[PDB]
Amino acid sequence: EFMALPRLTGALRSFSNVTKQDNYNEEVADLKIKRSKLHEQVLDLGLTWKKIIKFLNEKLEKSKMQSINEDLKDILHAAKQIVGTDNGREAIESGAAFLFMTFHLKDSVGHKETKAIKQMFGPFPSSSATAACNATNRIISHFSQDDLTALVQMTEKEHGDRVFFGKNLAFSFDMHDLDHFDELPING
Amino acid sequence: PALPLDQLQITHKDPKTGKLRTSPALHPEQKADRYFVLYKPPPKDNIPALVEEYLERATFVANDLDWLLALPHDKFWCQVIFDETLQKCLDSYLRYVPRKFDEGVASAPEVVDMQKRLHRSVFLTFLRMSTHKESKDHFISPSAFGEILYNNFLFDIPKILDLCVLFGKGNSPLLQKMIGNIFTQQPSYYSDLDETLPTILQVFSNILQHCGLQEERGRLTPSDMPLLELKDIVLYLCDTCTTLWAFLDIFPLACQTFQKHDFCYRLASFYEAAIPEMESAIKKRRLEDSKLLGDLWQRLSHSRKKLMEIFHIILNQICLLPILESSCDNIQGFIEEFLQIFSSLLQEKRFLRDYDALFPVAEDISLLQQASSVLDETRTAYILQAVESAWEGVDR
Repeated sequence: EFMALPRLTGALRSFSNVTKQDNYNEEVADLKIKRSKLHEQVLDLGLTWKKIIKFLNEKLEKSKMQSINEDLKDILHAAKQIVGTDNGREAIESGAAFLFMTFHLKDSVGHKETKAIKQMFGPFPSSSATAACNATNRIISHFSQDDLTALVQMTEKEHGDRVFFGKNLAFSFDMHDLDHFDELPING
Repeated sequence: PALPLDQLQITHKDPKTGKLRTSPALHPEQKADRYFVLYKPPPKDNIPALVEEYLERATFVANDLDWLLALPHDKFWCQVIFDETLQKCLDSYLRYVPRKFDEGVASAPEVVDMQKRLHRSVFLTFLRMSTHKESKDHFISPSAFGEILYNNFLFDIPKILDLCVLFGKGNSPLLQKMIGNIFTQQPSYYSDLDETLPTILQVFSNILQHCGLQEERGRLTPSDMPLLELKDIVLYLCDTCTTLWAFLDIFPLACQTFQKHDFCYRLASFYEAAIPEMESAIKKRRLEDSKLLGDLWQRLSHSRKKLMEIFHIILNQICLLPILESSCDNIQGFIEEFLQIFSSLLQEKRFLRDYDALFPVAEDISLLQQASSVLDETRTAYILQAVESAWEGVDR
């Protein structure tokens, strides 16, 4: 238990903050209220729904767009089931974009993707995850591999174009370690 | 012109229907309603069920922090000042995040990648809050800024120590700037440090009192005590010395505050009391646990090295560095402080021997002798003859 490990700043906090150590006598009250409000906390992911259908229409012929629109409707229906209709149209469209991006490089439903959808929208029917994954793989089956790399580059670029404070700053993950000394020699 | 944030006004609607009143920029309900959960460190071995609990909590924290860094200057500062969950989340991370020198397992790359994300994001958040001039338009009045800092508990003394030991090896020059800036803009942290020093020293005596070394009725010496109680003692000591040393490596201006509490002597005598007994006990009981006792030996030697480095940092900052600079030739008090410090630990022969081995005393005495126009051997001879005899007691 690492919450147990004896630390100087732990002792320092305990001495003047008796108050606060069992102030955090909070567990799933703590995380639950987070789940309560996480519904609108995700604005968007890498690529929004409008960006996705722009890409699809820009890269594929009308021939295959005909079928891809039914696939996208399957994804929209799956998002409707997962997101729910009371948050509204744009919410289920961003959920559909999240679904598409979840499965655009994966051909099956895995522990990672179920857990990701649950993290984003709470518990959900996995049948809809299957439906959305099937529709997404149907769509990607029309991509050429140049098209697929274009999509990957587009996701990577927009994630890279995000700006946050201290983004371009130099940063080191080197942390203070034990200095190397030498083993207690052999006794006797 | 550019108006600093603390005094800038933004128009907002009041409770009354269709009525606009100008009001300060920073305000409780201009803060966002994003909840912040506390941070818990990963399990000690890669138990799948525990790993995913940690992963859930950690992704909440990391997503919130990514968004917080995305926020603008006005709304980010509103959030940090008025959302108590945020500050408590950051305190949680600083208090509980595993340090590298801790006993560490390799774990799945998911936990490693996530931990790296959290590390970088937390450092950048603390940079943002340490800076009072994000840029030309977005800045805060120095006097108002330090008030904000101290007083929404944004910076503790423990949080500063944590910050240094966590980010000081790699990102030193930046963290120097941060810590120096918060101490400059709000000097009451010095006092905070002051009030914290009695507790810090108390730590050391507790260690002594726990090994029966020195109202705790006779506890067992390290040779007798149960193994993992000894493990905890030296783990606590190692964490304590590393944290103190890292703090003084980032912010050496603190040293005088330390020496006001007779720190050089306290750690010298603690060294004398604690180090020999624990050394002998670890050596004797090495075969009770081959691997554990060697790790404890590594940690003990690391702690001794860090203690002596602390000693020398303080000595230099309050005597040697002032002499080298600013040589208007009024350095007697500095010289006298040096001499007093060593006169008070002449008898600590084991500490003297090791300390001289690492930072030779003769080399620092010659600094005083060079700087003073009028320094006779009388004033330092005994100190050297202490050092000599300290070595002569042992066969090297």
